[PDB]
Amino acid sequence: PMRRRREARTDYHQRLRLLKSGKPRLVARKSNKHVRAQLVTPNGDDTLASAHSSDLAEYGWEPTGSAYLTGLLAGLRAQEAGVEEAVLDIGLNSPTPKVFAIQEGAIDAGLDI
Amino acid sequence: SIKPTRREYISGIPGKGIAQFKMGNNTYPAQVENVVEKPVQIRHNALEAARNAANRFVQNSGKFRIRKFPFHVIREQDGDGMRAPFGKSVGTAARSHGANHDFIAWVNPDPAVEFAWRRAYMKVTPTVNIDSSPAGNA
Amino acid sequence: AHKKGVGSSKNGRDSNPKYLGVKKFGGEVVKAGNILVRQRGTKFKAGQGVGMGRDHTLFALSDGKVVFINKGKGARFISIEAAQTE
Amino acid sequence: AKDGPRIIVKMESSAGTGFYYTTTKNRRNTQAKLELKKYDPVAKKHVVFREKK
Amino acid sequence: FHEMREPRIEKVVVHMGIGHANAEDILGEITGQMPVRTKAKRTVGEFDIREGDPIGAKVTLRDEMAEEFLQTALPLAELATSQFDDTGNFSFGLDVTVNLVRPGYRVAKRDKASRSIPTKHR
RNA sequence: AAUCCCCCGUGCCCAUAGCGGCGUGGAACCACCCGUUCCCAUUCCGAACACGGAAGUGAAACGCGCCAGCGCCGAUGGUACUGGGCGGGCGACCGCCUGGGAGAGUAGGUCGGUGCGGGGGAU
RNA sequence: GCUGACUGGGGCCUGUAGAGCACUGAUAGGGCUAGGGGGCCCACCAGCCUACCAAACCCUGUCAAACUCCGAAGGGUCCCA
RNA sequence: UCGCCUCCUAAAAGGUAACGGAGGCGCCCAAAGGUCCCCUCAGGCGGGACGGAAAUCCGCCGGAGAGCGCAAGGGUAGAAG
RNA sequence: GCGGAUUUAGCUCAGUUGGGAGAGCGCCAGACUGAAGAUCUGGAGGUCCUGUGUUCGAUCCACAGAAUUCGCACCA
Repeated sequence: PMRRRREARTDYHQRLRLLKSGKPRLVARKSNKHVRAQLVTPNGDDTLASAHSSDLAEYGWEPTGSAYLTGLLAGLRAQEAGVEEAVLDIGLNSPTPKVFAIQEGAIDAGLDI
Repeated sequence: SIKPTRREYISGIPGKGIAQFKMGNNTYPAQVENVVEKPVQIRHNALEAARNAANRFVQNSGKFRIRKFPFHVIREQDGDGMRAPFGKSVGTAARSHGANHDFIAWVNPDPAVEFAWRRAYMKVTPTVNIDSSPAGNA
Repeated sequence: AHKKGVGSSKNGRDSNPKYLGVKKFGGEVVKAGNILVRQRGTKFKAGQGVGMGRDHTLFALSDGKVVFINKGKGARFISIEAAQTE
Repeated sequence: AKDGPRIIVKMESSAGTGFYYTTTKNRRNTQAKLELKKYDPVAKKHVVFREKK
Repeated sequence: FHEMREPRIEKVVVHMGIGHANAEDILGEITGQMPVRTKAKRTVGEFDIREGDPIGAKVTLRDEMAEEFLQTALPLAELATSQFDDTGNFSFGLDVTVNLVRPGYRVAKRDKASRSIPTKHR
């Protein structure tokens, strides 16, 4: 096959799905413990720590809120940066109520999503 | 160097009906042997014969290993005259690639065999070269 | 009123695929590269493939057209240097 | 086209009468009388299209 | 680290499958993890040619529920030798197959670095 | 604050990263974990996807490190093929002159290297 | 009106000749092996052994225009001369 | 024997006859269509029901060799699936 | 050498989902007769040509290759 293909679980490709364009893989990356999200925007882009459950201490609000806010937040540190409308990257999972969470994160953030 | 149709389509994948590869015997040293240097769709039958010929003149030790095999085929006459050629098949042969490792007479000391191949030699069809391998023959 | 057998006798016919434009030539939102028609073009150039490496054709405008799995559904952009402020 | 009383019969549809129609080929094959899909008569836009003919 | 090797429930399968509609219902009552799996072939050894028929039934039960069963039914069984086999697994009754699980075990499912299960851990 | 260890998401380089063999690590990390009213969810169980949390643990998927068995890569000189130019056989074909010059064949090589960020860890 | 065959350079294509075996189909000496054998308890025995046929995997070996993990010789084309 | 689809032949762009090689088509599929959601093959090995080729399930191994309506070639699981 | 068609139980014959096969005649047992025969009783019997191939599977579908019988064949 190909590396990722003999392996599995992944679909980094639907990642590509978005890669086409629409601005940035506002990518939610999750490992229950926490979540951390970055921004891969086309052109061998980069990022800007917009959201992580450790850039501001792993509270104790667990999922629900945790994601709510860290999201809103990322959205904002970001607009500070100067973006506008970003594009949703389901790092993985079926936009799990968790992702859902990060998601409204950008949502309310204002982060157009 | 024209050749066969499609080895599953004209005439492709046989058993070239012949007379196998090893008769003769063992040993670690003396390479006693036969190779040639002509170029040709080595004559199935012909060959087969020649070869078993040698066998005939001998019977045992002295590697009568024989490194040849007819695997493609000739064609001609079957239908209306001379213009449009459908295709009758005959002649299974192999490209004797202008010299190469033909058939061996391998063993420590059994000139009986050597001569024998010789025989097989005179036999064969395109002149062929009579010879020795990596050390000589004994 | 019919056809026969045991007479393969059957020519075939034409086609005309290609590497039309070839890599690194005056780019022009046009039939990019071809070996597979109902193509779905892509961005600037391509270089993924069943061999490894990658292709850069120093020419870009909107986009080009591909070859179903041959060549390479471009996407790894390269608008090329000659694409800076006039 | 090639009128084939074979499982291949030409047919078209109407926009509730958005007015005229549009082009389709079909098969008794499965589902007989059945034939509904939506379109856009010169009439306004969209509309319920029944296909039978 | 004996804190390893020494086991922990990993897959028990209970079933049946006649070339044939509800017997599997009987299953149902017996357990709680359905198993509609099509069976095959093409000949008459039981008049089984229809190459394509729902006819294989398999109530998968690992751990938990499989515990309810290992318990409830382990009594009606009666052999306890032989029907023991190699890869650390065994089977008996009108369609029962269980699989031991030494600690190397799990590695085997990985799509990645799928270690060919070292016949020394299992 | 803008020096190195480290893990974490993670990106380029399509096996000099894969295999597997031993090993090391949990504080920190991560997973495994616990449990299942409600989100959402299995054509069957929330095994996977799941929501909510300690304790338990590094076993398992996991990260560096060691190992050449497989595996991958891979040269020098080196042969065939040949671009071109001219000679020898009625011959299938032989040869020479002038740039190009694969694989395979022993060296030998490798068990990643490298992007950006986030957590720490170095007053 | 320097834009042309051509030559130097530089990308970027083809993938015959060659060559090779893991894709495929050949194929020969061979070994492991199980299918047929085949000789032995007569033999539902499915137990025994073994010198003939074999599939398959292995080592030694080979051929291919409609095979190719390999890969030129060269021709192509844009541009720079 | 006259049209079209694939392969070789085309001497490596693209492209050439031949009464040269082989082989398919004058259909279909209202859902193999659109898109969103999830699945990761054949095959081999080992172990059990009705099963002693040839399933059903379970546990390993796997440049995908399965697969795609129909023919060849291309592709390619990241999937067309 | 070209064409068309054919090779099934001993013999003459039948089938186009292909899906899983006889028709009548022959052959062994049972009668009916003192007997045999004609005649009622039962039965037993097939690579559907060789090898392939497409096929879930096709002898009924395809491709070579045997024998079948038939057509054919001129021009000066």
